[PDB]
Amino acid sequence: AASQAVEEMRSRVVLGEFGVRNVHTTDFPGNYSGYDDAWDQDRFEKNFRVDVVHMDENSLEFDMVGIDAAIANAFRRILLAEVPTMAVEKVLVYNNTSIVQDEILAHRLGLIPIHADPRLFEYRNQGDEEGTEIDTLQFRLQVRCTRNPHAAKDSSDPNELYVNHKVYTRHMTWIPLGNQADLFPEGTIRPVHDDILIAQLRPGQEIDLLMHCVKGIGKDHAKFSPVATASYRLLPDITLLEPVEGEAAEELSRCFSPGVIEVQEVQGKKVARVANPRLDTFSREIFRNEKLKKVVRLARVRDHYIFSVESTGVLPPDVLVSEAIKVLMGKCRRFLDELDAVQ
Amino acid sequence: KQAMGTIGYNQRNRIDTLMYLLAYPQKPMVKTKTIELIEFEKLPAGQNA
Amino acid sequence: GKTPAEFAKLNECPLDPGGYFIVKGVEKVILIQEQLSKNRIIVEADRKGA
Amino acid sequence: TRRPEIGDKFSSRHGQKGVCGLIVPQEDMPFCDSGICPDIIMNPHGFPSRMTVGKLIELLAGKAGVLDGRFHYGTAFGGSKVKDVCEDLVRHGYNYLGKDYVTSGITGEPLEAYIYFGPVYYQKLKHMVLDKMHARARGPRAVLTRQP
Amino acid sequence: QGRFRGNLSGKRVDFSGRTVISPDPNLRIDEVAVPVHVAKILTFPEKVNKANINFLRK
Amino acid sequence: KTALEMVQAAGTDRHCVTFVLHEEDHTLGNSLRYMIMKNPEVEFCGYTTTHPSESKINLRIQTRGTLPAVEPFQRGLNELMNVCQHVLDKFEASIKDYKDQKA
Amino acid sequence: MIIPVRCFTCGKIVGNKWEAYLGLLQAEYTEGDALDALGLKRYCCRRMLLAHVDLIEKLLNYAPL
Amino acid sequence: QPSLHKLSIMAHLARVKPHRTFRFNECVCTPYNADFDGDEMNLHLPQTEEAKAEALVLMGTKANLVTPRNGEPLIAAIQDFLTGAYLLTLKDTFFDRAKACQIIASILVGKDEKIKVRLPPPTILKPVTLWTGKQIFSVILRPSDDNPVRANLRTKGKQYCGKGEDLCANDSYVTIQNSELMSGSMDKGTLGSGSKNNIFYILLRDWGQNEAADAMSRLARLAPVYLSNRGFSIGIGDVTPGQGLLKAKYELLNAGYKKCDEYIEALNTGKLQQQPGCTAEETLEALILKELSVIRDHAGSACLRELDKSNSPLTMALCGSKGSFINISQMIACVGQQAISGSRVPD
Amino acid sequence: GAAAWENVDSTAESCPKCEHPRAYFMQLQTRSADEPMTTFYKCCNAQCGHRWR
Amino acid sequence: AGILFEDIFDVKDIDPEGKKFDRVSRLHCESESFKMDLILDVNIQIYPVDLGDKFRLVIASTLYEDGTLDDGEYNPTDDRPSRADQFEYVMYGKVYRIEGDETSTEAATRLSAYVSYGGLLMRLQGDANNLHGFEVDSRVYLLMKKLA
Amino acid sequence: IKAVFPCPSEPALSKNELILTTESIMKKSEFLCCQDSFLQEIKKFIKGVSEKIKKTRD
RNA sequence: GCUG
Ligand SMILES: [Zn+2]
Ligand SMILES: [Zn+2]
Repeated sequence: AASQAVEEMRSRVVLGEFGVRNVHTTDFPGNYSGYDDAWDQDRFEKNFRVDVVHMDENSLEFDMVGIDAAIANAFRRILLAEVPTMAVEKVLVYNNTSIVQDEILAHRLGLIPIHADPRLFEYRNQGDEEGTEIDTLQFRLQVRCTRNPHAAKDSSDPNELYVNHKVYTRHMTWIPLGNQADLFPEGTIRPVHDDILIAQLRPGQEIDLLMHCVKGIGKDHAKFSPVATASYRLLPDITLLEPVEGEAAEELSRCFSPGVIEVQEVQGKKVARVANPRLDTFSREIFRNEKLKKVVRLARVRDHYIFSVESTGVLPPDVLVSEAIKVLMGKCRRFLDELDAVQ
Repeated sequence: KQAMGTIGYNQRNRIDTLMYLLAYPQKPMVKTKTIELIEFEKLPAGQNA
Repeated sequence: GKTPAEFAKLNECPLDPGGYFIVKGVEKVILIQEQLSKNRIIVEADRKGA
Repeated sequence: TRRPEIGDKFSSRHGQKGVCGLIVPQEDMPFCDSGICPDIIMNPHGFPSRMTVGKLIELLAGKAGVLDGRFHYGTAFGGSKVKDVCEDLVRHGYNYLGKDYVTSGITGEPLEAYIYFGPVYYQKLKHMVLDKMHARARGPRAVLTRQP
Repeated sequence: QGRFRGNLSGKRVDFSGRTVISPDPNLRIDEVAVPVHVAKILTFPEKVNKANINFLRK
Repeated sequence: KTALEMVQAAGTDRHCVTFVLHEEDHTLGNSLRYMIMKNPEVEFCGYTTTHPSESKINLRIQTRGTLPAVEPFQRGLNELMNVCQHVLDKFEASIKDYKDQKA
Repeated sequence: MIIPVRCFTCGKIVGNKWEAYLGLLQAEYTEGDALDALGLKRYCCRRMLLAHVDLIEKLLNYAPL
Repeated sequence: QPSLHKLSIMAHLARVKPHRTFRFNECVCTPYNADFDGDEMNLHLPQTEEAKAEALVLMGTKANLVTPRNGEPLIAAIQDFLTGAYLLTLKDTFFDRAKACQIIASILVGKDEKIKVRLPPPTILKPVTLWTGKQIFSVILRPSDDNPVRANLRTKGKQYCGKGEDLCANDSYVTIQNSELMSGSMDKGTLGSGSKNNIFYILLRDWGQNEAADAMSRLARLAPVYLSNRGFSIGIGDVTPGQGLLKAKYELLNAGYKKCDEYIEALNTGKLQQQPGCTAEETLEALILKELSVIRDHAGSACLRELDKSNSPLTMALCGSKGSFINISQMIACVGQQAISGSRVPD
Repeated sequence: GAAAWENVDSTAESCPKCEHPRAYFMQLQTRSADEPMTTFYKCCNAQCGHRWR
Repeated sequence: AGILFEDIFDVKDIDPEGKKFDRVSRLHCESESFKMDLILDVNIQIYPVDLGDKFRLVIASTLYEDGTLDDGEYNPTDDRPSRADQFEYVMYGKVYRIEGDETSTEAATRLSAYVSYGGLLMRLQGDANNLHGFEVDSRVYLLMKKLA
Repeated sequence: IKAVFPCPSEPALSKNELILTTESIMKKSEFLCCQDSFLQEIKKFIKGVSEKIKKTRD
């Protein structure tokens, strides 16, 4: 009925052949005739649930149910831009004789990630270049390329012919400042990857440099961003409007992603059921087939968001999500303090 | 003719009035046969966006 | 007739086309000039339509 | 060493030249389901008047190419056909015409229209605003006519 | 380039500038954004009087 | 000096007020707009960025009746803080539970 | 000239993968399968290894040494 | 740099901003013939109080909204301000209270920061509370209750059928009564620079130059925000020929080719009625050209009939922001006879 | 003659002036400063006789 | 009361010139009690209308039956007994053109009233005695309930 | 003018009344200052409107 | 010579 039509309008975003309908969030007070949309903290608490679908080092997948898009988008935006990390800001260069330009070499070093925990360090004040034990980490890279004394005659391969031909992030060595050495045990502060190729050298060429690492947010530069990518997708809810049986099931299974549709022979006759809608990639190839277009509805549940966070290895991914929630809470607190100061 | 790129392999031993280079050039993801004849994909001028 | 390993001793690029001069350190190309064929009977109209 | 700023000319191998007009953060870009957000947003209004259908095919052939480790050919009077690359995209789970379900980075709500997404070769042109900004208050003058 | 056209009918002028143009829809139609590097050079002679003395001091 | 409140008119009518929030972007404004638009009293709430260059958001709250508009804005900030506190606790409990099952 | 340390759009570290990718290609591995083994699932990351031209080796032949 | 008329040099109020380029609102691109493709423009700072006044009063943009030539407006809406306005004012658009406010709140910047915003009463009440997008557009023309503007306009849109008289099926008849848009979508002919019947021109004369300028500024803020958040894109699907055209073209081409051969046969061996004033060869060219051009016209109509609404190329042609039905038909159906100096290709 | 005038393709289209079906169209492109297309139309059902771009 | 007009209408056509829009359909209707023809746009997503349906259409000057024309602003949140509790669909719009029948040269009584509901148009055409109380620049509530 | 100033409290003039009222206003000096040809065009337009009022009222 |  009309009540059914409104329920879809407020609960499902429907993907269509030419456009996506019901895109806007409409659950605000007075927008509907029979529904109360005023904020209820008790209702939000009861409905909200976070489920960890998968967690592996450097990747976290979790589902937030009952949260709104605006709050969810903030978490993704905070993770990408407002969670702090440590990265090289100033490179002091002595004796750089490599082909790579010093400005290019400085940029490459800034991009390399550091395993130091940002919460321990503090933001450097404007200027104040010298820095302190609390606000900075110092790394020294010194590599000189030399011919291998014992080498084969052909020496076609550079690796056999030269020693230290390639500068790798393993070469960078932490220089402790003040009490940092005691606070951080050996190996806690190191470049995360260990294999990134900073530069390539030939015999007689040397790179000597000192790098200062400072706390920063992603908004200032992308080098400070802690996540390779943070994104959210609403949960797919494919529904077959009419029962589909026979060879049609095989084509319907082909139209969708590999595991979403499973065809079962209930009476020795193939019948199609939706088993794992989460796997659907929404290629919308069903619309290409004229007969099946009317037998299926492609929709996304609006309030169920599957969040995927892949870290750069600087800190655990679960900690990153927790920090992002804290940063948003902090922004609200700062404005409340300003309101108290005004009044 | 005006795109920044790579003049050649001697470009670092070359002193010119004005030279432009792109730092991280990439070869075209879609290419002609003419690109393979003139060897443009050896010293390319552009990046895939 | 050099090989690419011997262009490296001369600081030259194997892909560099040549076809140009170096005169007082600037690279100068003689462009191809298009011309009319001499010794051919043109038959054409004058300004006055003759 | 120069980094791209407002007023730097970029071009795109089909005569669709265009100066940079705005630089926006990654947090404000629209993003796909996979997390991809574009390096460049190009205005659709260029294509109808100019009929650069080859840019629309280059985006599609390239996308089908990066997803399976191929270089698709674009040779004149030949090249890889649309019918072949459409079947490569659906095999890798993308839509056959490259349009994707895109979420707004500002509001978090999804966009109504599907947005065309792909890799397009872009070449940076020598014309940079830093080498072209000029101002004179008063200054040196010619000797014959005492004018600037 | 003769005096009549080059030096009289059309002539080079000072307090002038040139740059690449780019869009900005958040400006009003009567406004133009001028970069700080041009604004620090292009000066206007403000005559000191009772209405602007305390402004020009700053 | 992060928050400057500009009243709509010289009369300083409290019901319509624009809050200019410094060092802010869509992340706080869009989240706050949703929380303060779930208040029945707020007739109109919207945020506008004056220019991409300046990091300031102007948030305009127009109330239905005599409410000063500071009260709806303050309530919205309080609600956002409570929503964040609940999500953090629920997320941490779920993460700990998952690790325990893995062990 | 040298492999970019981070993917331009996504921001994944792709500097570590260049040496492995060259080795996988030296073996029978296909270009698509080699990228799959490295773990470059998204198209943005795959193009960086697939479209990269390594000129550092060629340029170094002309370097002083 | 190249000045063909007086509007190529105008006076603007400076505002200082950090980035190196000169920047202005794209509504003023049409007087300068500027296109933002690495274009450069000159700036002059008048060094005298008398030179400020002559620049401000005589050469100000608000004093120069209309060209001296035919008296038509040149500072008006352009692409993405015509397309966004067209898609907003279509009959299919309905907004709830949350999205109505978030589109309207974009205008609350600058001198409009002090006004009370005047959200209008909703159209649909009982099943749902919806605002039709025409109401949101009307907030451009009167954004607050104290604003005196009462605009009136009544004109034919671009795709008017000619018989509807405000009841047309295309929704292409415009009525703006007391600054409220009662019917019709906004096309180039109503918001653009082409000609009169343009709401901006009507405001100019009726409510003065300042009121007209304010509206143009307000639309520029509102239009990008709707389009940016609705999304407009063009893809190979949009320009892909559908099955109907693919059959029709084969039939039309075969028929046309056969007819041309017959005409060719007559000239070669027989009587081709020589058209008045022309040689037989000339006549053959004319008959052949018409058949070919007729085939092209037939192949174009078919494509438009099957192109679905929402095809982006079609929208830009209808609202007139960029392109035309020739361009659509030329890249989908059939490129025309290629003509050099008004004739078929010379030997 | 009128038939010597209307032995060109177009009929039953729409002009922006008088909307009449009996028409006489033209298309040009030979100015590549004009990146948009160029058209000119004649419309003579009611003998109104417009000729615009 | 504050009722201007009230009659039962039968739907006679749904789309005369095809489905030009998704949400909106152009209902052509005819009334039993009086000889009134009705053109009406309705949102057929929220409220679906079929080709045989019969509905009751009231046009009212005020939504509160006590005849208080106090409408400074309309508050959706406020809940009091009103006329809309008896009706399924409600629209708010303005009467903007009253126009005479052109189709007879003498002794005519048919009038057309045009109402615009934010762009959703209504033409109500009938004898002048039934359209009494319409005036230009007046604001009216349409109310509508389907009958079994 | 009809839409900006609708006057619900005033009577609707007949064809004769509209012509008479226009003539009384036209006799004022400010109208005389304007060119007579322009005044004639206004009178012709008013006469056309008056004819339409009669046709309807008949 | 090229950009405008
Ligand atoms: Zn990537
Ligand atoms: Zn005409």
